Amino acid sequence: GAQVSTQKTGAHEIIHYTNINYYKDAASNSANRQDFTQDPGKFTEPVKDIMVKSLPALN
Amino acid sequence: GAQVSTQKTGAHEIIHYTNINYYKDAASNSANRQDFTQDPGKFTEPVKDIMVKSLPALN
Amino acid sequence: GAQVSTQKTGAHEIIHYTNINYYKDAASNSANRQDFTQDPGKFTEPVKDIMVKSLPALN
Amino acid sequence: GLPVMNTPGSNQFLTSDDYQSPTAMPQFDVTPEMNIPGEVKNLMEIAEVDSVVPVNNVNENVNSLEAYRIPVHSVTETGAQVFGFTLQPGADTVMERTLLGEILNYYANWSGSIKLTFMYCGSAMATGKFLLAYSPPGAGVPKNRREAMLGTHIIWDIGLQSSCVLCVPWISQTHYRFVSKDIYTDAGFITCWYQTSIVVPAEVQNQSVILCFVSACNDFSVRLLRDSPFVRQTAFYQ
Amino acid sequence: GLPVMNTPGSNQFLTSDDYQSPTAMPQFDVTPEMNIPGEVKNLMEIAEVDSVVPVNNVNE
Amino acid sequence: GLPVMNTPGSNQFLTSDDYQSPTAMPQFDVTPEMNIPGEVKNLMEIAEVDSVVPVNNVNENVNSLEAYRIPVHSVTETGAQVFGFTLQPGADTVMERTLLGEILNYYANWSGSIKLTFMYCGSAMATGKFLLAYSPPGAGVPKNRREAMLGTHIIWDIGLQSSCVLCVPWISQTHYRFVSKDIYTDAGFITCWYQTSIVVPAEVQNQSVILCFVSACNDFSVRLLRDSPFVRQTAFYQ
Amino acid sequence: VVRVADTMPSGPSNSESIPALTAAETGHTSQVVPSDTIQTRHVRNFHVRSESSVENFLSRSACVYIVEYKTRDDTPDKMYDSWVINTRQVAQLRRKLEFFTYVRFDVEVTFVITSVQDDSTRQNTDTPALTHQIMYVPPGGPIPQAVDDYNWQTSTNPSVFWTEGNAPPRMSIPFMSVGNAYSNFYDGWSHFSQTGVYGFNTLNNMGKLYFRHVNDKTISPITSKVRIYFKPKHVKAWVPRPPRLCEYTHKDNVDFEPKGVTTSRTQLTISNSTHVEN
Amino acid sequence: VVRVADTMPSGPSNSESIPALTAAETGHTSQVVPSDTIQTRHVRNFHVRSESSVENFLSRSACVYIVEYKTRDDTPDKMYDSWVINTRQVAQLRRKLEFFTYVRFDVEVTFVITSVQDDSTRQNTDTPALTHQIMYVPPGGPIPQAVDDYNWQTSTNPSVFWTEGNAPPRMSIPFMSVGNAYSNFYDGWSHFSQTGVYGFNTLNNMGKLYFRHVNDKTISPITSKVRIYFKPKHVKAWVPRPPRLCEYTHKDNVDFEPKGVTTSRTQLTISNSTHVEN
Amino acid sequence: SDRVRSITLGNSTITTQESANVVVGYGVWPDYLSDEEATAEDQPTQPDVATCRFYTLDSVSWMKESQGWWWKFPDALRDMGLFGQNMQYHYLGRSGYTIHVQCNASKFHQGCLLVVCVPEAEMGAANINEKINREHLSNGEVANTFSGTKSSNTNDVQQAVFNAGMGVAVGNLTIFPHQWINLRTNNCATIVMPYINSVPMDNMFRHYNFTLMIIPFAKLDYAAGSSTYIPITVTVAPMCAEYNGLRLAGHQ
Amino acid sequence: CNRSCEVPTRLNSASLKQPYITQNYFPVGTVVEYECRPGYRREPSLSPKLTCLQNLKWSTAVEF
Ligand SMILES: CCCCCCCCCCCCC/C=C/[C@H](O)[C@H](N)CO
Ligand SMILES: CCCCCCCCCCCCC/C=C/[C@H](O)[C@H](N)CO
Repeated sequence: GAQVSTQKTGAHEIIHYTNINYYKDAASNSANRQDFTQDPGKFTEPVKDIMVKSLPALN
Repeated sequence: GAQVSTQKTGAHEIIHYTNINYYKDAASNSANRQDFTQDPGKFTEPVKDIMVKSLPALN
Repeated sequence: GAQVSTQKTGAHEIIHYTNINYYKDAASNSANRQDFTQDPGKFTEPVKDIMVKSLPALN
Repeated sequence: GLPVMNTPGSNQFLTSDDYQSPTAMPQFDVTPEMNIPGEVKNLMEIAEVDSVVPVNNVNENVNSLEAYRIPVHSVTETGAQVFGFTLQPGADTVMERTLLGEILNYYANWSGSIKLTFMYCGSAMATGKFLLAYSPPGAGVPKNRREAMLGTHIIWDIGLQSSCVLCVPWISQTHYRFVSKDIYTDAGFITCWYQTSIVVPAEVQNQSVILCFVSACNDFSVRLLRDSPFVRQTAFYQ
Repeated sequence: GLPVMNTPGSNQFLTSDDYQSPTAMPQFDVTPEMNIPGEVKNLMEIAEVDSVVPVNNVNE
Repeated sequence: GLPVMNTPGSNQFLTSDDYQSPTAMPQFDVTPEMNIPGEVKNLMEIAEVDSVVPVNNVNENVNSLEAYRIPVHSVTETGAQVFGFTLQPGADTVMERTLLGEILNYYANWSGSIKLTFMYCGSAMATGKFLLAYSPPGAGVPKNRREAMLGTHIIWDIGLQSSCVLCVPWISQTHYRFVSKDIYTDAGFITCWYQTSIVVPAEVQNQSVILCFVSACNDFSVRLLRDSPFVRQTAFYQ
Repeated sequence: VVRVADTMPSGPSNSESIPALTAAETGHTSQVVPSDTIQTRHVRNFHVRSESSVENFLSRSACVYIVEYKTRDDTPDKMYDSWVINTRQVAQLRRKLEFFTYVRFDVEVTFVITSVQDDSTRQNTDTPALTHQIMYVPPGGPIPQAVDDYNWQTSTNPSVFWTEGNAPPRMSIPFMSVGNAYSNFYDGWSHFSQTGVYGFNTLNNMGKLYFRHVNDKTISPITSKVRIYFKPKHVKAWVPRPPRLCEYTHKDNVDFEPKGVTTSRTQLTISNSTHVEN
Repeated sequence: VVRVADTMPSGPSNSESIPALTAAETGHTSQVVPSDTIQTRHVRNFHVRSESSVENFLSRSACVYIVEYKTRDDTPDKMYDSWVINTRQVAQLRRKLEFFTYVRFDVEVTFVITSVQDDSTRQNTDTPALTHQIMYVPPGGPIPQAVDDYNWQTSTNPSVFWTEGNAPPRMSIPFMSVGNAYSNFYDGWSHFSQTGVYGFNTLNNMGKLYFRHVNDKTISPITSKVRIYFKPKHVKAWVPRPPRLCEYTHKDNVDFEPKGVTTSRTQLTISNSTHVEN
Repeated sequence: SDRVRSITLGNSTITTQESANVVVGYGVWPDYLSDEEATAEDQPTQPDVATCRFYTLDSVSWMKESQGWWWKFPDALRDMGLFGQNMQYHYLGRSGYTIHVQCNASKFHQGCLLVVCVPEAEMGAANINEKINREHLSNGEVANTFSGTKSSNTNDVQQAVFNAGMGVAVGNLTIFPHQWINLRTNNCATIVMPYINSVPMDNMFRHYNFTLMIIPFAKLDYAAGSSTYIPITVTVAPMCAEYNGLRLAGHQ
Repeated sequence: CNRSCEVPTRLNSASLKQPYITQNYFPVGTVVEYECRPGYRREPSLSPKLTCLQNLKWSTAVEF
């Protein structure tokens, strides 16, 4: 019951690693250091009546 | 997620080894001591108007 | 990339073992203690005009 | 009995590990997760938010709200100036303790463009134009308005839209600069110039105030986790 | 972290072993093998050859 | 609990290992790789490049550019000679500190053919022929021109192509020779002979200079990594 | 792999499109791409916002505390130690966690135990290997009062034994909280009448650790110190928050000395340097 | 497997094809196969240019340095040590790396730690196992100033603990550079006005290591020495370069005493030996 | 015949009739920086043929006992027309180079020259633990001169020919792109260097890219009555130059 | 009582000359000179001198 992922590697010049979970509890697992998603739309642009950025957005 | 290669062996008289990557970073992997390619055409023969080696290559 | 052989066992009364090579060099492997072939025809009978062993082989 | 060879680095404790450990409270029932609004997944979602820059930090205004107030008034001669600082968001004293600069002091490399926003907080009858300029390094600081208009500038006309954006692009030879000071990764200068003047009618206050913001663009990145040079502890807090 | 129990006979050195070891000269280029005549694979190929018996070993 | 037996050679540190280790800076973002021209993948791409041989190393010309200048002039009697050395690219004093010899001193075995190139740097009115000869070992050094023409020689006529190539083949009984000196892997001798003379017109300088090059062929190989006998350190450099 | 956004090429412009003129009065950060004000080129950018994520920012083996106790003392109270668990006596991990208002994570816990032979006349001994016990007491349980107490018999409480010379002790701990997340900041009181204790001290309630030598009383004093290293992992965080300016004073409140905004300057403009000469 | 090239058979020749006559004036190395000047035979050659590759040449556990520090000194400065990281204080690995002008690699780092009991009157002790800390400080971070400094609490800085008797410490380190490759040689200045510092010292900027005993002050002095072993791996190299002739003098420049080209001889020709007799 | 070559750049043209083979680079031809290896964000200045053209440096005189000359080439082209002007207004710049070295004599002359382009030729100081002045490393378009014996001028480069300033064997400098001007048969000293660095663009003043060296291994030698004055002329062109980060005028 | 170096490096083919072989107290910047032992002969490509450095250790001396 192993799972194979990709290793963090450089760009401009897909290596895989293997993983087995040994313990019965999920707090035991190694940390998830490979989630790179983001969504900065709730802190920046946190308004109503969404602006266009080319219009004056006033008057 | 293992990979099987050939071992360095003698000539005139294809043994395999197995490899598993354990860590999440590619700097952790064992060194690549089995790349035997070369191209000495940028240091030797580093000229324009490529010569023939049987002609005098002058006049 | 494992290989399964037979164990050395007694006669008149086919057990298998498993083997994995871990290192990249062939000098690292365990010794080949299971080759039982022979050919004593170059030390004994090392002659020309091969004899019959029932003829006198002379005159 | 399995043949095992221990390799170097056994029985050490490295701080940045990613191993597995046994649980001291096995089969523990963790409480259900709730949708709390405002989740942060990346610290770069925070650094792209505007925060006011304490530009007027001249030797006493630090201990007041006057650090954030940039003076502007009517000048008897144009060709002038307003302010200027050095583009070092975490080394320069101006934008050191800012939101971007304090995220940026836990790191050691940075890359990407930087925004600057200038809200003119004066009267609605007042008007005037400014020269917001960035100068890439290699020469000195410009000393005229005509030396600063050779750089990356924008002329800002004050009107019904009371704020403008100076976008400082990424003009470098390396992919990264240091968040601390070295001479190899100098980054340039930011100056603002009285271009014309402040023109007000009668019975309107001449002396008004500019507020400066700073944030990061959508190509900003930080690289080397270090400890911040601003935390200091002598004994345990009890 | 894998759960491992060491069994008796660990960290000993037995003379007739068949284990694996690391190479001190890695990726070494061994010279090509040559066909030398007269190969011995078994010591019983030697014992089947006639050799003269010192029968008259009487005291001098 | 898995049954494991530790084998001998555990908890040692061998210098030439190929194991895996944990990273102290996990998930580190390495900068993008750039196409820099002139990549070396094998050190034998370097050894096949010509480099000048300090042949005239006679007891004072070492501390000058005269080590590389081989004298040649007009001789009052033919049947003569020009120079000679011993074919030991890393043991012989002549081609010791050369490019091929310094790549070759980090090793302990070598194999393959060796090139020698002779650029005649004299006048364009001068002319003459030489005897470039290699002598495999077993006899002594040849003492005549007629003993040296029994070897592997080429007669070089100086003309509009001002350089020639003496190719020293691989005549051995073993596949490898030692880059240091033992008597079991002796390799032969390289001599050059005034064959005829140097013939010049009037008001042209008689005494000219040969330059000698050395490189390796496309079947050259080195085998045993050792440390070079030329590095020497007494204390740390600070 | 989620790369950063790229730079697109642009040219001259003369139109009624004004991206620079914005309104910062509407709580709104402008999103000016650098290709909107200057003429740019095509940059294919290969950078990753990898090591700035909240996991990669918080999942380092930080600390919490140092603990001292002896193996031969005349007073029976310095022969063992204890620690009420918070994360607020060391300022680095406290400031890093107080970037956010709510957090939720599992903890990986490591101990680093070092023993020093104290000073006495009979200092030349032959001491066997010291063995340590670290017992965790959940909130409300019974507390030890000596080293030979029978409350150390750890029948239900989780305890860890360690022998001198091995790898350090490490164990993982799940999300041990009664709310949906941990609270870095609590703006309220303990009693419903708005009296009592104010702040985050109402919500700590983690229990405490107890430390002793498993061995009997030695013939010479040895002091042992164990350092509790906290390391968070599997992290989520909510409603971010400005970094703290002032220095911490205590572990149970947010009280501070008023510090100025930043470092000072001598004048409001920049110029070239006026030091020594050409 | 890429074997070396083979030798082809040939015969007599009398033609206008002249492979020996070349022009070395055109920057060009001639490629004369040995089957072009002499008559050869068919040699099927089975040799491999394996152990001359740049990986097989550089990936050996070389070194960089020796470090000394004590556990009981009256001066508080010799109780710990430090080292600014370069690769240029030992000449063997420096010369080997300076075969090339640019390099790019990962580093595998091993420490070899040995402790010697110093000389004192009270030399008969019973000392438990020493424990060491090796902390790495990235370029710009805060530096310790004592052994009991609170800057050693390694909350963000990577540090390694080691106990006497185990396997040596070893950890891998990625390509930690701000340019596209490392620089063995830099022909320039630090300041734009062509003043300042000259050479490769502008581009080192690696941070530094700090070394101490984790234990408290012992009753007798013990000096520990740790040897930093650098070992490169995953290697690429660009624009090769001649081997250095002269001896190194310092670690921050390329300054040298002028050495002659090679070893001398007594005459320009060879002959048979003139020693003793038949 | 292949002894003849024309080289055309901008509004400048070099014709040679005793070329041997035009030597050109590491195999790589110079080209503009791609936008997949680029770092700076604003639009580059590919100026015109106004920089991509030949400039002639000063002439050095080759005597019987001359030892060798050297230049530093991003710095040697610092007053050479609009090229140098772009150096003074931009922070980052980048170019390959076509170096063509000329020298001529008669057929009664003899002597041989080595013309090497050495990347990152970091020179060593004459007295060991002491600073070097910039005027001793690069003197603009004016050559610095090696010596035969060791030198001990203060704040100066160690200038012996048999160590080439750097501390190596001078017969090992044929590992770099080079030619020989044998006066018997040559004049064809091209080296078309590409851009070689460890960063995609670099500063022209703070960094020296490479070093041209002209070292006579077989010295100049002639009979009495021939022309005793033999000059050596070095002509250099930038190729595919581009500039980035425009600001005020720079460091003279 | 200034800072001093140790005894210079004992080479197995060279001995010190005779102002230097007896006297102790080598300050910094001190050059000492070796002579060929009997029976040896000089290698001309090496200079038989040793300077003591700032860290009170001599320069590298191998085989003169
Ligand atoms: C026998 C070994 C058991 C070790 C027990 C030690 C730790 C157990 C307590 C759980 C740790 C909780 C981590 C900190 C909680 C929150 O982050 C703080 N309240 C900050 O808001
Ligand atoms: C806590 C253990 C961390 C150990 C840290 C030690 C090494 C970290 C620094 C990186 C080593 C870089 C290797 C040398 C760099 C280049 O090759 C040199 N500049 C030569 O050009």
